[PDB]
Amino acid sequence: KFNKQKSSSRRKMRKAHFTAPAGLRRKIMSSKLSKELRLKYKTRSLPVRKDDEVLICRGHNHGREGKVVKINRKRYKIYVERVTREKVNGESTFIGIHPSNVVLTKLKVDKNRKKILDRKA
Amino acid sequence: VAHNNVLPNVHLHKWWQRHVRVNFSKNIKKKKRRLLREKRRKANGGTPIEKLHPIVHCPTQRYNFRTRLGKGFTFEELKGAGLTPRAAQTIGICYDKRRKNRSEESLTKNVERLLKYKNSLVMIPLKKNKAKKGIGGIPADADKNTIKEFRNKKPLLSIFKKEKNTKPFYETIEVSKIDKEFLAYKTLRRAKLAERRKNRRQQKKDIKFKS
Amino acid sequence: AVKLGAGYETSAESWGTGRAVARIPRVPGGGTHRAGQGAFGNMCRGGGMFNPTKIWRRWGRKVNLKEKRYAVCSSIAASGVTSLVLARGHRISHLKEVPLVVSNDIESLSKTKEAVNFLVSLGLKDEVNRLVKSKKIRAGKGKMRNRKYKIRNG
Amino acid sequence: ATRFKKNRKKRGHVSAGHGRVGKHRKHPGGRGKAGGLHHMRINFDKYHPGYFGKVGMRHLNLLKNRTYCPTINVDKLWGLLPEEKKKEFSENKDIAPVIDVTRKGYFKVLGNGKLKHNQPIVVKARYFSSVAEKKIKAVGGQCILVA
RNA sequence: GAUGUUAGGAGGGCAAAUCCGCCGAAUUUAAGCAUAUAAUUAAGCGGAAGAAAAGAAAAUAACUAUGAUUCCUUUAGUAACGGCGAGUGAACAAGGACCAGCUCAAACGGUUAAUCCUUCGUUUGGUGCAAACCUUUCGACGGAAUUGUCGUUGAAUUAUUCCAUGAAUGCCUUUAAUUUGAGCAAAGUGAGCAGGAAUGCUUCCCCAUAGAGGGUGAAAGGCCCAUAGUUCUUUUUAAUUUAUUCAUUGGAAUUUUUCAUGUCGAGUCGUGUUCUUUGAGAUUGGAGCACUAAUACGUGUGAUACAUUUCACAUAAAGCUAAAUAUAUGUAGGAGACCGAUAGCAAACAAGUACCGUGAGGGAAAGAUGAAAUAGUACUCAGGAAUGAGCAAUUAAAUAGUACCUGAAAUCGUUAAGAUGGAACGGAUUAAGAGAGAAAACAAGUAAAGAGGGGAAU
RNA sequence: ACGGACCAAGGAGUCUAGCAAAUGUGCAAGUGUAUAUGAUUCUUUAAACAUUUUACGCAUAAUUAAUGUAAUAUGUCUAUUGUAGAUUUGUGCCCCACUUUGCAUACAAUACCGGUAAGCAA
RNA sequence: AUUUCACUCAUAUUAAAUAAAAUAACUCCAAGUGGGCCAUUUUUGGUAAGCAGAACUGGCGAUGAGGGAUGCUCCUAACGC
RNA sequence: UUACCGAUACCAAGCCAUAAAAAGAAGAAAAAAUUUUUUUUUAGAAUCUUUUUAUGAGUAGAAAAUCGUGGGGUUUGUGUUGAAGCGAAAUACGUGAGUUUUCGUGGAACAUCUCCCUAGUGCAGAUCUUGGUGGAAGUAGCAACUAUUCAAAUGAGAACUUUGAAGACUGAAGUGGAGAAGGGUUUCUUGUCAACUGUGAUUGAACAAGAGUUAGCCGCUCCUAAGGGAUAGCU
RNA sequence: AGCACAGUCUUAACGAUGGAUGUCUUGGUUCCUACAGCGAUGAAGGCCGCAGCAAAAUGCGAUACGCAAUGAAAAUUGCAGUGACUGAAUCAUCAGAAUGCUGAAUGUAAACUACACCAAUUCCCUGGGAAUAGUGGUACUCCUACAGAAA
Repeated sequence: KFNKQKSSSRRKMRKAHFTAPAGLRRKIMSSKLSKELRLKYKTRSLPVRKDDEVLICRGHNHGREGKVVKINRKRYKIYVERVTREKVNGESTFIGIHPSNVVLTKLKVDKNRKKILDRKA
Repeated sequence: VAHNNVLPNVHLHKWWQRHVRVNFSKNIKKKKRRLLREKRRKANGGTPIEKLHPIVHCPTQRYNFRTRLGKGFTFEELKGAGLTPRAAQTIGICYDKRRKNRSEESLTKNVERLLKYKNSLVMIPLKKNKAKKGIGGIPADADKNTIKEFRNKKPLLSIFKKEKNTKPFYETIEVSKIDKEFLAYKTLRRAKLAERRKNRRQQKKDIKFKS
Repeated sequence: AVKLGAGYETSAESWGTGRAVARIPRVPGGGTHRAGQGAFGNMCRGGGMFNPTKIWRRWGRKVNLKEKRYAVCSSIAASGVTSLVLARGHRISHLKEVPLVVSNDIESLSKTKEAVNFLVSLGLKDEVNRLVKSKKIRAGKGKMRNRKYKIRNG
Repeated sequence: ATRFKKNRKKRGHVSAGHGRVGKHRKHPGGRGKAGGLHHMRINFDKYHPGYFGKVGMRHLNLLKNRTYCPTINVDKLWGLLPEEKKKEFSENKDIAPVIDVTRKGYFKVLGNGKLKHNQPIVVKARYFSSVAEKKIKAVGGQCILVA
């Protein structure tokens, strides 16, 4: 707003969002975390990863929950374990869910994540 | 052409499209050159960015009465103020070696202007707490406590600004003191008629003086 | 303004008597179906507008300073009439007196929660209600030109 | 402003108000002041009589500052000073106002108008008209020459 | 002088919007056209920068005078130029932006070329992991230079200050500004309705120093990025820890006595002539040719040629210089009462692409399924296959099926009704048919029963 | 006589400079704050606001090639003279004739300014 | 000749008649036009012409309606529904 | 001599507009039922209201008042319970540009007439520009190069693919072998038919996947020619 | 099971052709702001190459759709295969390394992958084994030094 250095142009921001490199896309991957999680980790939002556990709260399956299995930053979608959809050909696929429609419930830790939690701390 | 109009003389018979410019960036650059001088005044460190200029009379008979800011004080003005031109350029005094003081009034209007400006100098030390006496007719310098108590006061800019001139257009006279016998129009006509021969006499004065 | 020579960046070929076609300039050459098409012209496809817009249009106006201060004084005076401010669109049926003056402690506080609280307690709950729901997307091509919303004036 | 233009009100009138037989051609009589003395001659002689020819000497380089000389008439002399002081100046017969019109920007004092009878006034001006001096000194005044 | 497969270096070409030189038109206007105008322009040739060029008076003025250049306002469409026709057209003063001034050319070092460059070694310390870089100076060697570099801008003589150090000792703390990169950053995913899906509608709450924008299955301040606001980091630049001594080593600058009243740009100025240029007119500047100066008491301007002469101003024929100024180029940001795929750049796309011309060159057309193809059509039947159909299938939807948003008109097909003797349509007036239609084209109220909606009653 | 096979979309008195007339607006012998400047204005802000006690333009005076000259004229704050003429005053609050006042304007007459003639001209 | 005072020459139908005579007068700005043609009467040149050139008025142009079968100009008559 | 017919002209009346005029800055009327209810109205906008009279062609041309479009401020609205747009329509309004509604389709935005601001603002034409589509019309036409026939195979399908038989042609200056320029993979094998191969097509110089060009002796490379470029100079 | 003549024209409903209209817009345009050149240390431009499957565009240069380093930070995925359970997968930054043939092009040439001359060159370990027909230099003009010859 008051920062004239950065633009508020519709086309500029849309181009930035739709041609963002994956490093910036992983930050748009961010989603809210539940109330208990927010109390514990003192923050409000975090990006997602292939072994987080999430609860979707918008869309045709706004009640389901589960461990997300894969995220792809090109389509801006995440996929949770048991929201599979049957295709016309007759074999199962995954329903893409926007990260903004879900709330985190749990997080996974690894050799990578044992310092992502430290930086987010 | 037709009807009762002024005969046109528009000078647009060349490729005038290339020579059109519109000043959209008027107030933008006004702001920019405001900020430039604000930055300059912040950077020089409390020394005013203006320079002192002489009060000078405008030439020709159209602007005879007016005065303005001239370029530079003359050598004899600076010397009567007790400054060499070289030592005056360094304390915000403009100098030009082209003007000559053609009048006592011209001299003794700028001399006390120079002295009034000189009555406001406050020098600074140079060598890390080694304040000294100076050189060249510039006033002296002060010490640590003075530099801690002087630099944070209000600067004076009216003296840099062109001297306000109050001229009494309106005035009165005793009626008994008027010269009722004068003939101004006759005096003017006589002067115009007699201009030629007085020029002749001046020429002959010069020829005689060349002896 | 449009580009200076927009639509005129080609070759003027108007071989137009005996060809059984209109005398409009044609694009020369072949191989393209651009070749032989009507060249620059007010009527031709990709030909250039009739009077190309120029940046030296009289964009601004010089208004008399005295007229400007007359207008400002007049608007100030008009703001002091209950009927006029009611007619402009403000919901002021519940506030007490139209030349509304408040104490100087309005400046000393800097939370919009109590700003809105003061506005409501002063009798302008309906005015702020009008303002908050006046917000919506405008119609037309303006909203793809960084002009999305249209909000009422409070 | 385009919606108030006259061409808008003849949008479907074929000739756009320029005639069916005369038509609107481009420069049917020439460009600019082309036809002077030949076919614009009636217009030139009826509206700009002395246009052609030349009269007088040449002043090769002018320097108009040399002859710049604003003028003021005598009847405006008492209008320069404020009303209160003119009020207090008309009572006391022992004093007269000295007005230096050069301060107000006037170089020559002209004689048109009427000065108040038996009201002395002193005028300092660079130049004076004969009638101006006569009017000023007829009411007990004086003209002072300045430069 | 030549010559170096000697040592060390430079130039070449691209790029041009602004900028600097040259060269140089015509279309056009004059209602014809020849001077004039277009235009000191376009094209052509050459040369630089982040700006360039101009610039420190051989300047104005005529005044009580101004004081390098550039640019803005104005002077001013004025003085003036011109088949005095069409047209052309400054300068000074004035108000402002900006504002820094300087050095080569002669004197003296001639009881010491005192100057400059090349090369090769040592070291004064240091920010940097490093790489490299800033500082460092004893030199020595080889040259250049007397056919002139630097010391000197007068010299010497008295009267006060400035500039550096070598060494030793303690010493790199703290505020503002400016600026790069990083994080932090409020409040709902509450009912209910309708939905494929809210961000919609009612309703209950809240945050705002954040109600700019973008994304999210529909219109979101409270879902996400962000936005207010703040917190560190980075370039420097105003204020800010710490100076102490010792010492000669010079240098310089400010002010009294004498000299010496010096020097000051030559095929240059200037003049004649020719051409061009200018508003410059018995010639504004430039150029070619011919002639060819004076020495500051000179010579050059003072807008009409000339002779005699006063006055004023300046000190040509050598050079440098930052600011204000300009930028149809490149790059990077930010915006708009601009255009919305025949528009906007030629190009929203694989666009200067495909394609055409031997070549110089010319130069398009072409965007949209759906929220999701991680839902792009499975299965069956008939067909050689294309395809079609379904009792089968994704979707909210397939008459959204990839020639896919909507899907007009021209033109064509199917069904129905009607008309039809060398045009067809039409105006005006009805009649007969065929479609639709109740908002004036009748029935307010009344009493009963069935479902509700409100207002006044504690 | 020429253009028009049909349909869709596009398609032509506009922009700037300068002048005048008309009308609206502000101020008024003045009027226009030019460039510029300042201000805890600085998404929105390239606009709005403002101008430490003679910048310039136009107007305020004309005329002459031009040295230049320059508008009743000091009898007095009545401010040229007529003929029509709006408004006003009264007498015969509303019809009429007389007086009273005499805007704008029209038609003339007068002075006075600049230039040119003519006479005189130290 | 001018001026000022007196007297007074229908003015209560109007210094003859009539008059949708002030729908007047004047000023400013500006469009289009500046190829015309026809009819009656007159007339020039021509053998004559739907010919060439003029005068008056009215029309066609710019204009339809009823009639002349038909017809830009003839007759009647000019036009809101 | 009568009567009749016969105009957008004449006369009477109504209505529209234009012009002009006369005048104007707050109180109960009626009906239907049965005193009590009900029903309608009960007005006051100065470019306005009421009333009156006269008048109304029109090219070129001028003006006023209106009707629309893109976009901007202001006001205040409609949208998934379906906006814009489009097709057909309407006991709809206007005189008319148009406006407003209905049904269907459409699936995401749209107005503002409260007042004003703005413009790239209104098409039947310009041998107009671009795109699309017609009648002509299943028509002109598919005409040089003497010429084909029988049987079989393949294939969904054979006059123009293959094989065999025949009849013929090119005919010593050849639709024969090698040829340069030009072309650039058209060559070969295999597969194949969406389009092309102006009829068919299973063929093909089309399409797809792979492969194929071997030099001491053949040429270039070397030499010099008509000549070209450059060097030194000189302009 | 039967009935309509045909053609031409008109109207309505539904379709075909076509791509208008509306709504969309990672595009254009204009203005403002700021910085500004590159090249013999080989530029701009042009060719030729580089991916497992790879034509164009984009990116890159024999280290060839990317190496190293730094910040973020674990996938690439159309299949394959490769990756941690952070110098590893991918982004961003980009200073180090590398940067084919040309092109001012500069050894001579040029519709040639032709021809020279001088150091035969380069790699291995810190003086002994190899690659080899295979690397650098050599334009014109000019400047400062230097050189041996000359009248």
